[PDB]
Amino acid sequence: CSLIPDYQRPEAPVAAAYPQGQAYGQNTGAAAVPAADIGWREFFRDPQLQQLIGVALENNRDLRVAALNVEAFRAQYRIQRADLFPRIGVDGSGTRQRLPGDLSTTGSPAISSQYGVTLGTTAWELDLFGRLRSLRDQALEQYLATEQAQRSAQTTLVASVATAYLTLKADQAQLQLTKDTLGTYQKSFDLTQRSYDVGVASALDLRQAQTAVEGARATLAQYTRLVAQDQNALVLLLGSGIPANLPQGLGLDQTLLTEVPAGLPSDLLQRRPDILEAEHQLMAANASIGAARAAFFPSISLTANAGTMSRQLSGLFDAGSGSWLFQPSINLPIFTAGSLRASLDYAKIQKDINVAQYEKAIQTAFQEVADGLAARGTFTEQLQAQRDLVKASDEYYQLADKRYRTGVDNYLTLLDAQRSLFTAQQQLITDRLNQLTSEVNLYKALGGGWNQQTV
Amino acid sequence: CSLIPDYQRPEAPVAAAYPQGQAYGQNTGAAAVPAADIGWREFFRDPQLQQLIGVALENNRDLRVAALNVEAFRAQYRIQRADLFPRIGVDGSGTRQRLPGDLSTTGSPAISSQYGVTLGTTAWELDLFGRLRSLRDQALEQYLATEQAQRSAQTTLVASVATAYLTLKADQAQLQLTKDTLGTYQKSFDLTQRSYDVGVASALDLRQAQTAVEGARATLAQYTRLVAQDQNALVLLLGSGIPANLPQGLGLDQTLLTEVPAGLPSDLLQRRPDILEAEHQLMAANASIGAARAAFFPSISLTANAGTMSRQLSGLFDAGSGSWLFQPSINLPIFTAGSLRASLDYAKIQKDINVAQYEKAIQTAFQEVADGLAARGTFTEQLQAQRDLVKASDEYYQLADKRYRTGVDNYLTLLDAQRSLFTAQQQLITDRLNQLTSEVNLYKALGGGWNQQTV
Amino acid sequence: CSLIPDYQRPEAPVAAAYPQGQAYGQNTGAAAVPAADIGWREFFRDPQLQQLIGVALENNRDLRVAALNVEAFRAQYRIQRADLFPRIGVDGSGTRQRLPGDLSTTGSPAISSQYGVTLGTTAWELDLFGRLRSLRDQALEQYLATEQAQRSAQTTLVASVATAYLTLKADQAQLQLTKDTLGTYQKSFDLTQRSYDVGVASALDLRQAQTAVEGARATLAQYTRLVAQDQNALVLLLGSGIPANLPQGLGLDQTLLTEVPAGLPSDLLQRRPDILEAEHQLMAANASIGAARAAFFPSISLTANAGTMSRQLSGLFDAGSGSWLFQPSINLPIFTAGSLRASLDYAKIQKDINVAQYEKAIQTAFQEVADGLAARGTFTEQLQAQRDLVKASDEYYQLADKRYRTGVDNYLTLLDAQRSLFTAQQQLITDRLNQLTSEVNLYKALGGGWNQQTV
Repeated sequence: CSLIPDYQRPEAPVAAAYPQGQAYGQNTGAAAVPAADIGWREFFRDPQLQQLIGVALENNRDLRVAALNVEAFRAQYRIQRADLFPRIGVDGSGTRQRLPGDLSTTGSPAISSQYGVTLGTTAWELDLFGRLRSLRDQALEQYLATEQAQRSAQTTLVASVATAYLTLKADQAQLQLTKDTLGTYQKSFDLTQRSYDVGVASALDLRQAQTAVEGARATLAQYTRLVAQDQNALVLLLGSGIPANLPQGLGLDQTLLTEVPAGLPSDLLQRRPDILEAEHQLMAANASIGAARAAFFPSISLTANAGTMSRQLSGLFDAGSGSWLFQPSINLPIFTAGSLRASLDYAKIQKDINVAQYEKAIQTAFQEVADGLAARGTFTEQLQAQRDLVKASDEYYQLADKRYRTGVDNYLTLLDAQRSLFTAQQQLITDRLNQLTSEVNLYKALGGGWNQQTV
Repeated sequence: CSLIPDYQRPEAPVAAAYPQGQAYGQNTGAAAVPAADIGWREFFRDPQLQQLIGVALENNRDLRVAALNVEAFRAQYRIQRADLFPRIGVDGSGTRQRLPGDLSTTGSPAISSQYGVTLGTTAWELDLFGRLRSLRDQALEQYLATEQAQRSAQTTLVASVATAYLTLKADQAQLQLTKDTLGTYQKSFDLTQRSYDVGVASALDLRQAQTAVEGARATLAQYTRLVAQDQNALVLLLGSGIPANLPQGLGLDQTLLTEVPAGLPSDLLQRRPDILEAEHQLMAANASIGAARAAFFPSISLTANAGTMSRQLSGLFDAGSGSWLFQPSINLPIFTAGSLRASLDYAKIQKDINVAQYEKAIQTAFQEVADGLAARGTFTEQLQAQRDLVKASDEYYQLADKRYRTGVDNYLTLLDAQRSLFTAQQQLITDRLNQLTSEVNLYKALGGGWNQQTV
Repeated sequence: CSLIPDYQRPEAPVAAAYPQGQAYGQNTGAAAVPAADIGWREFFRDPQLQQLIGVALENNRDLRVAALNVEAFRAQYRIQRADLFPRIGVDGSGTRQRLPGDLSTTGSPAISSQYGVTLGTTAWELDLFGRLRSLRDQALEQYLATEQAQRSAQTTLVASVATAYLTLKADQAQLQLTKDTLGTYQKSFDLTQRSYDVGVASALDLRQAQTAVEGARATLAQYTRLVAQDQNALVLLLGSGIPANLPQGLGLDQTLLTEVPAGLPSDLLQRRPDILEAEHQLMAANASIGAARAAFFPSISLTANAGTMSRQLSGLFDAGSGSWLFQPSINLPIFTAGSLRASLDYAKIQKDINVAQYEKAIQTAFQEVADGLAARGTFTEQLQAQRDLVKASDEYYQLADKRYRTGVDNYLTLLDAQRSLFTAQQQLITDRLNQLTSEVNLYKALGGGWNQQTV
């Protein structure tokens, strides 16, 4: 008979819907195609990024640690299930003891020798009241939790390598713009050096033009540092090196990522891997309270073995020398000092700390999906205002170019308009990077990318 | 007899007082009332913040994990001291053993059937040389360590909810100031648009106005994202949601928190939770070294049982047959080839490990008090300076408004004055936030967020 | 007869050499002297750092926790080694079994009595199959992992105290520069106050100069608290206080850190501490696989002791009551419930988990040293441009001073020049602190400071 108590899923401390406000959008209350049913291959529309996901799925090491830990706790489940069945094993035995004058059968102090080679089982208990079955349920549900933690490790891997490639892709263009700013500053210094060599400009404007080009060289070396360190932070996450068969990836000024419907706060509890990892931890916990409840009842321990036993070693086997042994045994405690009740209360509040950690996990998941929704609501006008800034500075630069080309104003104010346009382009790229980074983090927060394609 | 070592605390590696230089004002010497017994109701003078902390102490989840691990180690202590008392309980033994005729005293190979229920104890050990009571002392003192760890979890949770609420308030004030700057740039852009339509301002000034207003719209969208970010962080630190029954909270410029005395560096040794849990873990190691010392000495064991063992299938409770077994056992390990000596060495250097972790914890506590005392010593001479900057820019705007309403300068210079005044007020509130979060961290470092009221 | 499989270390997932491009430097061949054998007293060329880092290694406490954990696992190795040898001891006894009348040999209920002390071993198992030797190898190789985990802790402590001392010097230098800018701003303010009383300047330029002065006072205070905060970080990281007999340390203008040959990625597999730590964890699991495989085979347990037995305690010291006992009780399993194969492939995939840990640790080490190589190849051409900026601004200030002394521009343009020069010097101090912390992290990533001088 079993003794595991029943289970109801606890009411999460999440509210009814996602939070509303000036930052957020409007909720679509449908769950037709959720996020975890959308694979990463349809979500990411950059093919070299897709093969970087495909090579980081196979040549990583943290995902390998997780995918080996799931079969490690599968083996732990196999040994905790194997404790249920008996231990049929051949065990030899013998004795050569002297007995004194009072313990011997003869009366004179002499020795006696008895040897035994049998087959059977020692120190095994019959599971009649559900204890090792409860340990088996605890190990099974630890195995299920470890599988879901492997899924969580793959989601937090694919989000990290996606945002690492997005940071590297943005910083390539950052270096490309910083080289053009260095070119504009260098040509401004060349014009001020020509104006100093003839006599129009003094040395003060020459120094003030020189300090700007050394500032441009300093920040150029800074962005080369940051590009190289982000290449190293990417080649850590891939495990293997960057491949040489890269297809032509898309530009950063396009739609790299598709939109995902957020859904309801009750859509997390069925498909988010970390919170139902915590739910299977709670499953192991109430299997453990089912184990601790079975410590009160008696445990039928049966130690049976059948073989041969003889005094003489000259005869290995004989028809008479064959023997068996049965030995039934029951044991229930009567009056302890409370160690059974202390273990029962210990397992009960292990279940209680695991339900506390479960609802803490759903609170953290709801917090990260909530500020992911806030970023989805705000970047769609932040980046649009930044594009209007870019169009305004681009019209300013082309208007300054078409008033330079006639001949009204000199080339130095044209370089000033050009470096202002380049600063605006750098701000546009470092804001599009934050939009794509938080969208990848929202995709990880909803249900993550586990499967390859949709279902 | 018990043989745990006679204990004295290690001396605290600190200075005799807090450091004094240009940054630190002056230490206060002996505190009359210490920093620990100032509850969070007579310390946080904001009533809305007091209700927020009152929700966070009853709805957040890490506090529940710690405040149920305290009963987990209650149950661990109870089972560890219940191991000492005898485990009396009925058991029914038995042999159904075929026994060969050469082993038989009768002569023919026959069986023997002796089985019967019997009440008593199996392998009960007495700690008369003091190992089990030392393990009891170890379990009790690491239970007290987990008690102090629960107090540390509470006094970190109060500080975290306070810092989240203060960052949320400062971000709402920054949202209001940047919304005012966006309003002033729209009030500049429509004037520049009319000056472009009538023909005075060229299109370059119009593109500069578009540059300014789209930069301010991007900054407004960034801050209205970040308000929702830290609001969801406050939702996580509460556990529950924000209640709708709140009073009117205090502002930033008003006195939000009260004064707390620092004291000696010898108050952290008594009234700080992590130092006390390191101390009680050192206590538990000082009991484990006593267990390893008592492992040398003899450990006697008494096992006895009373019942019936009549040799019949149908005869169990028959008058005139009562089993009365009473077997003691002594033991003394003479030669162990360096196992028990290695166990005593291991327990002694575990005690040394806990001494090292105790002094590491007290130095981390000393440093996180000392940097907060440095911030309280010199942030006044920054806040007064930034307040004088805000006052100087305010009277600068008042003189620019006098020049405008007289009629000397146009409206755009008044908008530049409002730009400078809004930048000054934004710098003032982002410094007041740093002050308040640093002295909240100072109050957490002195260890006073535990109790509800004062003493 | 041991069953541990013979090992060869896994091939490195790193590439053939360090990566090269435009940011990286062109690497040399192999190392004449390796990076871990570079003189630790010869690497840091400051007097003060070299005298303070001995106090750092002698009085910091995570290093002491590691250097006591190495003795802890030495004692655990001695326990696991002494478990192989027998454990002989006085196995005392004594039985008083009031047996019923049907089981006693006389036919009447009587008292059965045995007594006596007995010297010898009990339940000791012969380790001729490689089980306890494999557990001894597991303990020995975890000891050898922790012995260089202590070296890794010493490495990161040396790197952390070097970065803390360098950021202390950099914050004191930029504190001095901020104090000089506060002096120049105060001179600008009282010149504008002198030019305000007689009526040359209105009450707008005076307010602008006043806002500049209070901005300087706020900046001076927020650098004073930063100096007092990282000095407290350094006095945490030393453990003891800063000593008073400090020799004069040479500043950031001269050289501080010698050149270190990086070498090859094959050189990193023999001298970096945590790589060999993961290799010894791998070998510990590769001994645990032999420990799991050695349970298929028949274990050879033995029980042997020799004592004197009698009916009463008066017949203990009796010539003719001596006896012995000799029980070779072997055992061998023939039917398990898959537990043996589960333990076998469980230890096999634990070996594969530690393989994945090892070739993840090499990837993290290669990422750290590749970041160091990028910084070493780029900070030279960053700071050459930055010192050209400082030289250009300095001779700009010299031209402005030789413009001022003849009396054609004000003192306020001289203060503009001093503003430019001091901002240039402050940016130079920050970039050189970046170079020094990146090169200290390179020295931590290659081989660390463990050898006290050049080996």
